[PDB]
Amino acid sequence: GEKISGDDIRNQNVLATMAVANVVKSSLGPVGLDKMLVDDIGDFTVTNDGATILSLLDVQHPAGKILVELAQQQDREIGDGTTSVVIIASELLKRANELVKNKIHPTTIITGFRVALREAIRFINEVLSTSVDTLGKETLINIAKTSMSSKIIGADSDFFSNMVVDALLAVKTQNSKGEIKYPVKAVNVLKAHGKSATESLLVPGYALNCTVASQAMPKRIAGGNVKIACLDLNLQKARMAMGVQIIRKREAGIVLERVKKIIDAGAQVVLTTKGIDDLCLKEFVEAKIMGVRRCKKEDLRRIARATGATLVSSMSNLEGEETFESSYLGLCDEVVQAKFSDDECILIKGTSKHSSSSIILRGANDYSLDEMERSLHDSLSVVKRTLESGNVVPGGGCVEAALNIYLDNFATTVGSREQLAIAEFAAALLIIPKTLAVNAAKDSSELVAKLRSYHAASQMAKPEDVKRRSYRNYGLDLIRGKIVDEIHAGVLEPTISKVKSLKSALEACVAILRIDTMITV
Amino acid sequence: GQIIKSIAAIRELHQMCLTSMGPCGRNKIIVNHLGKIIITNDAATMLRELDIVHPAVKVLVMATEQQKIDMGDGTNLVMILAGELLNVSEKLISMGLSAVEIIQGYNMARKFTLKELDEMVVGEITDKNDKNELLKMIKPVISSKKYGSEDILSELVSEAVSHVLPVAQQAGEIPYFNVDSIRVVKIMGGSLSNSTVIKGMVFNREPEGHVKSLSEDKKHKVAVFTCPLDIANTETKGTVLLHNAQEMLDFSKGEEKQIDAMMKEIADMGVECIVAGAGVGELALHYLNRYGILVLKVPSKFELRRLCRVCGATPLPRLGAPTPEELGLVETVKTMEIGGDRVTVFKQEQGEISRTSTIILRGATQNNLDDIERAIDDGVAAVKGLMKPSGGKLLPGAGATEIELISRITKYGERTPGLLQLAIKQFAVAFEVVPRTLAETAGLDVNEVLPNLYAAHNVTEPGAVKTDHLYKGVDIDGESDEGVKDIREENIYDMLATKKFAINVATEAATTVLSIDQIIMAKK
Amino acid sequence: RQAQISNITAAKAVADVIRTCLGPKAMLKMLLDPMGGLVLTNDGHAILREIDVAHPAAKSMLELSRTQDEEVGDGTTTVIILAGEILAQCAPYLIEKNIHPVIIIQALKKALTDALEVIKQVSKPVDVENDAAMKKLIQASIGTKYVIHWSEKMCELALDAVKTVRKDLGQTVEGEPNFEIDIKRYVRVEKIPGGDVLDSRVLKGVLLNKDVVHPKMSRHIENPRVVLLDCPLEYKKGESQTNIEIEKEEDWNRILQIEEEQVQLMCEQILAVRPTLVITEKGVSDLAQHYLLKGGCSVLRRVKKSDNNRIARVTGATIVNRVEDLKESDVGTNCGLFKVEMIGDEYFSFLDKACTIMLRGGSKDILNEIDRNLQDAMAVARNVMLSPSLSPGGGATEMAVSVKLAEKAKQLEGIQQWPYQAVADAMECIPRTLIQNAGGDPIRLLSQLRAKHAQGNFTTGIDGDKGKIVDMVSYGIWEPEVIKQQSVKTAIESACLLLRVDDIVSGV
Repeated sequence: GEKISGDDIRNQNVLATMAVANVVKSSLGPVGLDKMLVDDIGDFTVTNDGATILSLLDVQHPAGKILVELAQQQDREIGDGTTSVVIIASELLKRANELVKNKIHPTTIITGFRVALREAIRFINEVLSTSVDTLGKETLINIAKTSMSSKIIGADSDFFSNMVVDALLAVKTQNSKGEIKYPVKAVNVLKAHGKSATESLLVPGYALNCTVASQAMPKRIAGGNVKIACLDLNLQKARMAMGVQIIRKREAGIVLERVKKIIDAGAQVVLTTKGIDDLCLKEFVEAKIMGVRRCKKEDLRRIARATGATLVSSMSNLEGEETFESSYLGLCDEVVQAKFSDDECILIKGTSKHSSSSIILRGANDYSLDEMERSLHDSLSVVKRTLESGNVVPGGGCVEAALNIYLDNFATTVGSREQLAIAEFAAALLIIPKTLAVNAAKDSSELVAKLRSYHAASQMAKPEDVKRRSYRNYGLDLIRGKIVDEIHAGVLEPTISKVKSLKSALEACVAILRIDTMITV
Repeated sequence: GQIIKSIAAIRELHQMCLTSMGPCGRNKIIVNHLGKIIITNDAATMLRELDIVHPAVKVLVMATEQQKIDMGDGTNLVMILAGELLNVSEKLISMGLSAVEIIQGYNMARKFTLKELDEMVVGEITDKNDKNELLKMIKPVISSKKYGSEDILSELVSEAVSHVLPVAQQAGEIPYFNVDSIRVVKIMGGSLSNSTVIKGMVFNREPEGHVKSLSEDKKHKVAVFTCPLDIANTETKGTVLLHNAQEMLDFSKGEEKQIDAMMKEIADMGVECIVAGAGVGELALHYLNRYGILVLKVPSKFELRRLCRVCGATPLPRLGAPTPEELGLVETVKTMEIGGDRVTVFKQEQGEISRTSTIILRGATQNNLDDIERAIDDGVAAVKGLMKPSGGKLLPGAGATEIELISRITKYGERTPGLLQLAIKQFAVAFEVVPRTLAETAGLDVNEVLPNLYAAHNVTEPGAVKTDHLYKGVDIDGESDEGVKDIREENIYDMLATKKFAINVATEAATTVLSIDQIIMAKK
Repeated sequence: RQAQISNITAAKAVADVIRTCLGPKAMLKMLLDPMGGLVLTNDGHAILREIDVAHPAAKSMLELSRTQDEEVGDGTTTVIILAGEILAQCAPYLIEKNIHPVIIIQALKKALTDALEVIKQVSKPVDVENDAAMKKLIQASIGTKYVIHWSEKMCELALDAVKTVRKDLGQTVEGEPNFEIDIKRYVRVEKIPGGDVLDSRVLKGVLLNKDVVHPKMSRHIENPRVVLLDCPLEYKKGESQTNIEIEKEEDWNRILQIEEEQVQLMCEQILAVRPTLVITEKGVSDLAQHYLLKGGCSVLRRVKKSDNNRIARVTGATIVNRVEDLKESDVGTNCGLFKVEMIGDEYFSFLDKACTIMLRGGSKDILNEIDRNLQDAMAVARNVMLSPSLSPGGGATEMAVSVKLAEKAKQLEGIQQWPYQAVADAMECIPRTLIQNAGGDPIRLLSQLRAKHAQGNFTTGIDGDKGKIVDMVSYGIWEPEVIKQQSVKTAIESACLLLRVDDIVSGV
């Protein structure tokens, strides 16, 4: 087969990654646009995700196939930031090929990257910070505001974000040995027609949508302490089957014993999925026990975790029949019922351990609330993924721009032919904010230049532990076309996503520069 | 579709002129077949040094030369505007609109524009001819040509104009300022700060004599002799020959006493300067050293014309007849070293006011030396435009004129019913090339400066009377800025005589191209 | 920049060819197939499907015509031409002027909202409850067709067909239901040969051709109860391997007893609620006929699965697989008419916003032309119920947007002002295209019509028959607004997607 070597193979590596970078150049960031992939069959597809494009991307080249496995590595683990990794690795190959005329050895270029990579992680760890600015400022509020800007709820999202952030803030619990991991599904959202859309009030606790059936029962009882009994088995008279055409005292005598185990256990709250008959309801009036008919199966499973109870499958277990008193009864403070417009709900507060809450969204009609509830879960998805990792870093180019200036003076402390490789490695990070402003119609030359001017004076007074007008974390907002902090702007990214994206980007760049020969039969 | 390709042929030369107008403009080096390199920033001069292939290009070249001959300024405004009228007319051809109504639409829009030029006049030039008053007219002429020299060359040009102009007011019958009154000379060495203003012609050659300069006496007599210095002989043939050595003593001593006799009568009349247009013999320079007469030789007949209008001298067809009536008078003449070399200049004091002046330029750059020489000539014709035909009226420049006309033309578009509305709307859009050219060549973003220019001349004011600032033009920036700035701060204005004349020429230029649907050529 | 030019020329090349397919004066077209046949019709929907395209932008324009053709009957070529002209007017702005494409895309989103507000002001109110007025609105899609002889009967038949599926309900409590009208599934028709067109009525329900399975049974039931089920009633078999070998002579009676018990046990599951009717999706054996005869219920077999979904609208019975899982909530109570009386020598059944329209005519070939003609006629009447407003036809609505857009864009003073002028020029090409097909001067008739909007109203369009500027309202030319809303919205949305692709990736 043919065998090549010399400067010809080094030029093919730059031309190979140039066409690949142009595919992910316009797809960078949320401002990116969709693209179509046309095969020999004639079919195509429409997607805005650059990760799925690289999977079906057909490129024949030894260095080009390396980026294919690199794109799949970030998708199977982080699943985000694959587009930014290809852009970084593309500029590193273009600047390394220019050093050939300068008689720079490739191993020194590789060694200069490995030394700078370990030292860059230490500098990033210095500017990392947990969630702050909770008092006096607002951070998580602007996250849901930008995500809802494409919906009608975005106009009222300012008042709605205050109820969502305060709720989710307390949902965190130790989990297993202080994990503090937020659940993926929580805070069940209801709907009501009461007043207007802006009149929705936050309920600090669990809220169940149901009625009291007969109103002869008191709506407020057991203020000091109350026990909630979760029973999937109904209290109604048990029949044979819906398909059996039709003993009296036998079927009627079973439900009488099931209620006897209730009033004797001291449970003021009884939940029945299939409802309560009229005979069993009379006994609850004298005992002031509040019954609920037609409970939802998916609601009671979450009540057991919020109230500390346990779902009861059946009372026929073993040879005995009873409700297992005090075993399934949880600790609660008071269950109060407030009169609501249209459908009425039930308020349960002061349980043993809950830490969660329920957001009841009231509006004009259910047609708009159905779109607001689905959009709230999509906006909550961005919030719960950011708060899942306690170590976060501001994005929008704050990582690449702040590190560019730091490596300028730090490259002198190393030297020995490795300073030129560090300077080219730092300057290669300016391509991320550059190409990002292309899809935003903003000028990429002015934004990247003016961003370096603000970060210049930011690191001058940083080691002195004193500052006056100098602030850090200067970001780039392409929506309003102005330079603001990404912490207040609502753009936040985890640290794990940034560390693994930068480390894996250099791993593929080393294997490309080490190939001086291409042998193909 | 050659009418469409004819615009593309001009479009190739259109971008050449787009890089000319504005401070980004640059000279073009052209090497002639004779081994001579002509370098000038002016685009009208370059058209004569370029080989034209398509005959349709010469139509715009002939219209460009008209701007340089009469008003002398605005050649870039005529060529660029005429090229844009073809681009806006190309869309009407594809739309299906006939070129006949397109020509008729420009004639109606031209008459509406000329009537609005009288209402756009801000200030009026009093024609005071003051050194500070001439700084407002000369500044925009030097601007958009050479950067950094606008402050230094402003005082040099304005000072030479006031020297050749007499003291008069409100009189336009007798013309005074000509186009030959300002001559530009160059010398190696020096800088622009050391340059001075001379009230008369400057001679960079050597006096060719032992007398460096004359005295301080008042009213020095200067005589111009076209006949060369030699013994008087027969006009037909008359070659001096020596047959024998006996006649050598008579012919040698005969020419010495004959020349000395003529120089004695000239010195007795008070003539301290002799101008000989032809060669000077060897024995003639010996007698002029003792009499103290400055030796001057001007072989070029073009320089003798401007000299007779200053001192009053007259060329004499003969030699030895110092008629005192035709002699010239100069107050003071001195020989000083300017630029590193000693040269004999020509100046005055009070009387015999010179009608021609010369500015001496100095610099260490050879390329910028010839560029300023061609740039001053463009400023000479600016003074000529101060005469009766709308010399005092002026309009704001820096792209503020073309943008302001957009609101007035579109207002008359819906007022005139019929098919003429298509040509009127495209006539105002064609003026957007001037602000876009200055903004694109300056590196400014089109999405930034251009929308601010439309909002500068168009605002919502709760009232019938205009207010705020209508003087905001196009800014070149180069450092930083927010929005635009007022042009009245830098006092950059355009004369009405230059702008009004450029409209009629540019209108007839694009009219000829659109009217020609067929071109016949033949190989030579 | 070459990729942006290829995206514009791909969609415009398809739109420039179909320019002659717009209007009643649309000129015929001829395509060359490899076979000796050819397409003589001028319908744009049939021509675009037979055209082979290369660049993928033309493929996206074909999928848009398929969706637009399902919503409304006509106006398919209007959306494609309008979406192609926007890219043509924005071609010099995107390339020569070097304008960022998202700026153009963002400006088209702002101009889409302003374009809908202008059409609502030009539109005039119309009464949707008038039966005589709805017949004239449909008549535009009736005349100049084979149904012109039945046009008097077709206007009455198409009126009751629309009135059957539509229901007027509104309030601020649950929101605006928008009447929930679907032509495909709910208005789906079944052509039955024979009968009469005038006598043809629209029955609400599902119509089946299966009669009673018993010779003597009551043909009228006071309160019949429809019950739906999946598993048929018959002798079943084991799910695993079953070996049945009969040797002794007395072993034959064992299978006969089991066969009678398996059928009886399946009927006891239905008799729990004691329904008045029994309907089985699959067939029913003759053994179950005598068991359910004493229970006072009729057996109905051979029922399609697609028809069971529409039965739940007139009944409420939920589809249940196992017979033991049948709920008692599935009763068919409050059924209007049980009459099984035969009509047109075919046994029918009466189950009466979901139904199956029974079509009757002189023959099958007559009903075939009525099929596509009735569906296109109901699309115009459906647009009338979506809002009580009508728009002027002949291009008057297209000109009304361009006039108000140029005047409003001058007061915004922003970067989006330039592409607004390109949109106004694209809005004027739709009526101008009809002018080129009307023989009139496209230069003169365009400037004279635009000047009349500043003086007169916006309802003045162009007539195809005459060819001179005339009023649409006085001469009886009207078009629904829903088509105008779907033509502007879908064309702008499709034009933005074509500018979002700056590179064509080749690969699988």
